Parts: sequence; structure tokens; C-alpha cells
Amino acid sequence: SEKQQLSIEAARLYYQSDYSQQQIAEQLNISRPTVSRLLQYAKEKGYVQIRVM
Amino acid sequence: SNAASEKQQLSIEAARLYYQSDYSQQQIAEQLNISRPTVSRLLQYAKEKGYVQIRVM
DNA sequence: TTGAATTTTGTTCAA
DNA sequence: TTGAACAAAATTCAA
Repeated sequence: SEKQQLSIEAARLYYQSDYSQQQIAEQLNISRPTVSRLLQYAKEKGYVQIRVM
Repeated sequence: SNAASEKQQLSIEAARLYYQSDYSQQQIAEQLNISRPTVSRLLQYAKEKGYVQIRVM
């Protein structure tokens, strides 16, 4: 749940505020590989939803 | 729009393969017989037009 | 988790 | 507008 709020924070920064993973790494004081892994986790828990026509 | 309709269709097919089928941009290029850079551009075109929609929470 | 290695993506250039 | 080439962004691996 600490993990959860963080994946959400990473996701908003990435998809709503157009940040790169590195920008998000610095802004949250964590590694780029951790950003990658959270971004996958956000999509897994459906915090990030992708729908196609 | 008939050249546009071609682009829309090609765009939507690229997006499905990418986001539903988990294909690499390279794989999509093979299947649709187009350059990988063209795929990169089509995927962006699909997001711009709302063919793909990404929502957080 | 992260530092290193590897693979995938986006962009510039010339056409 | 498209594909070639390459720098760099993202992902995977090993620890």
C-alpha cells in the first residue's frame, strides 16, 4: 500500500505530466529500473488502464 | 477520406498488436510490411486521435 | 533494491 | 512521407 501509492504517483507523472522515467527517478529519489517495475505494477493492478479501438 | 481511412485502419491495427498482443514494434513492422519507424509514428498517431486511450485511476 | 548489460524506441537525415 | 542509422530511453539480469 506504500508501494501502491508510489506506483500511482509514478503513473500520473508519466502519463498525465509527460515525465520521463529518469525525471521521475530523480523526483522520487529512486532508481530508473525501480520506476520501470512500478510502471509495470500500476498496469498489472489496473491503476493504469489501456483500451484500443 | 480514403487515404486517411487507410491510415486510421493501419494505425488501429498497429495499436491492437502493440497494446493487446504485446508485440515489439519490429514484429508489427514485419506483419504489416512497413518500416519500424513508421510503426513508431503510427502508434503516436493512434494516441493523438484517441484510437488508444490511457487513463490513470 | 540497483549497477551493468542488453534490447527496444524515437528522432534526424536525406530522399 | 518513408526507411536508414544511431543516440538514448526502457527493460532485463545478476547480485
